[PDB]
Amino acid sequence: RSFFSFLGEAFDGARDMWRAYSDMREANYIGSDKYFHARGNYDAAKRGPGGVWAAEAISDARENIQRFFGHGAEDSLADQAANEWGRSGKDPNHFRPAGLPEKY
Amino acid sequence: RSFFSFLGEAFDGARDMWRAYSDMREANYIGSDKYFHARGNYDAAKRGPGGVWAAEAISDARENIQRFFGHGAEDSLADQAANEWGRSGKDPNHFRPAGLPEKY
Amino acid sequence: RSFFSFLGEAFDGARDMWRAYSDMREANYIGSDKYFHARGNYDAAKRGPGGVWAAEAISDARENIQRFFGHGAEDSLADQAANEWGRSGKDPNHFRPAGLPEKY
Amino acid sequence: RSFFSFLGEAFDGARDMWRAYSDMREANYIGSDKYFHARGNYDAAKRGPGGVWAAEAISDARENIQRFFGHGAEDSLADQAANEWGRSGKDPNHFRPAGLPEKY
Amino acid sequence: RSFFSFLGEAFDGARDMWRAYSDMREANYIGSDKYFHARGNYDAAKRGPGGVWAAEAISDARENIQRFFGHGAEDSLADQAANEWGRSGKDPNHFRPAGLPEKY
Amino acid sequence: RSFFSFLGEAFDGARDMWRAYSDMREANYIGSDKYFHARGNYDAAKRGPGGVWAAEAISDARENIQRFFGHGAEDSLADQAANEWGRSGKDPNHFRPAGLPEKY
Repeated sequence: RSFFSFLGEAFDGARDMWRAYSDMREANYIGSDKYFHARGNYDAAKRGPGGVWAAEAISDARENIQRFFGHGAEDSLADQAANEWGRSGKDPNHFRPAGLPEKY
Repeated sequence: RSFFSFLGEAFDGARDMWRAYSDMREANYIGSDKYFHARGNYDAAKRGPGGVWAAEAISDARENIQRFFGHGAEDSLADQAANEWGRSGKDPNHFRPAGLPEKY
Repeated sequence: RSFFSFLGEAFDGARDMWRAYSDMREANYIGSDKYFHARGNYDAAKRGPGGVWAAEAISDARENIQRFFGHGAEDSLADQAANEWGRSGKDPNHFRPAGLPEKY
Repeated sequence: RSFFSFLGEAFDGARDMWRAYSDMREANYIGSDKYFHARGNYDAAKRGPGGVWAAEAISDARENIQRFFGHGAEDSLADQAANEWGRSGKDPNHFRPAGLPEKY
Repeated sequence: RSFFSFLGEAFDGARDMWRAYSDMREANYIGSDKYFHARGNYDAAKRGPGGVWAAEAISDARENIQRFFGHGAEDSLADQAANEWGRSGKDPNHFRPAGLPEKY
Repeated sequence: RSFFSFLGEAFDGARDMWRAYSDMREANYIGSDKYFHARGNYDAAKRGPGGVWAAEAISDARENIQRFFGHGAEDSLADQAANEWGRSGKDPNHFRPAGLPEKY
């Protein structure tokens, strides 16, 4: 039964990762990147082990795709630290920009 | 226009990775793991950059999921080397088991 | 980065279009067609350019499928005007039936 | 038009069935199985005929997959009765565990 | 590891079931229904246990959807026997119509 | 029953449209655009009415997405004529470049 739960946690983790980027686009707040990268990872990790796995799979692929197209080396490191913070169960609101609406 | 090719190459790379594991199940040949972990990576990489990205995203996730459930540390390293060989465009038949049918 | 945002806006636009028809079925209000056709298009357009594109792709296909099966010519024109109203950022509540619940 | 509505009801029924198991994992309440099996089926059936069809397709497949892996015969019968109760429009809260949060 | 094979066998079984109906539409041979309802079940079952499960899940849903729309009771029984024959690994060409092309 | 064939023809038409662009990337032949924009439309239309509908839905969306990103007005017209030729069941090899391999 644990395998089927792990997969459900993974798809749910995938949806929470998607929700973070969907919200990032909606907010349109400059310098919110770190907050949503931590939140999607935090939410996915909260689903369980499948969520942790899905968040890491999605974060690594995103980082690699941006790298290929022209995303700066130092800029990728900041994205990497924000993902790890959330995934480790630490508070995403740590990277929260001051004027971001309560919904996010 | 290079962005859509990249995505098409990625989905195609994803299908070639799927095809490798689908074939691995069909063959039912003991030792295969490596050859196939490397055929899928070779075929996906051949699609273009999107295929390389998709093969790596899929290989890393597979390795991590196997690790969580109970796959041995040394056993994962062999799977890792096999994936890299194929993805780098080197010949997969290098890891080919002697009694494997021509179709694979 | 704009291409990846355009695709996210498109999938989100696709979900908002789906949500409009899902809600239309739930409400079961006679003569609500115009309201939900405008709302799904309005919501999708609000996501951004990807949403505008997805709303138009979905609206054109829906109109063409109904035409093939037996939907009246004049009946299609009313569906067409309602989609355009919403997509152009104009208020969907313009086509709102008087006894429709607040949730919709 | 009824066929397209039946399919929309089915996908929506599929989502309500998924939502029940996603919620079951979130709650982590022991002996909640019956409640969520009835709720997902009740919610899906409420969508319409497509929802009834999708709930039954999903419930039968779930029951068969668990049977193959090692789920007890008597244990499957309890899962079967809970699915039927909900699908028939009877109150899921009938199987509600006393300390389960209001959201579920 | 038997869990992932089961899922891969299921998706592959799902594709073989799809392929049977896709081919049924292509052939446009009157009487086919049975042979094809049984070729798809045979191919899916050949994938392994996941394929058997997927063929049965797909066959039961198809039978139920056809029943709701207006498919005759006696007509459903013939479809039921044809599915079982294939799924049990028996030769599908048993129900083969005389003038059906070699590709099918 | 004509409704399910229509949907199956549509998904199959969608796959044939995908196959055309997947092949276009593989070939890497300069000028192809048209032949392929017309092979996919021909193959999809051959599936039946669902295929015709899916080819048109896909062709219109592709044309609109290309327009938004920076595709020239005159360049879009050539893509439009090529799609119509194929979809109308006329021979795609009409736009075939002289040095294109036999597989395509």
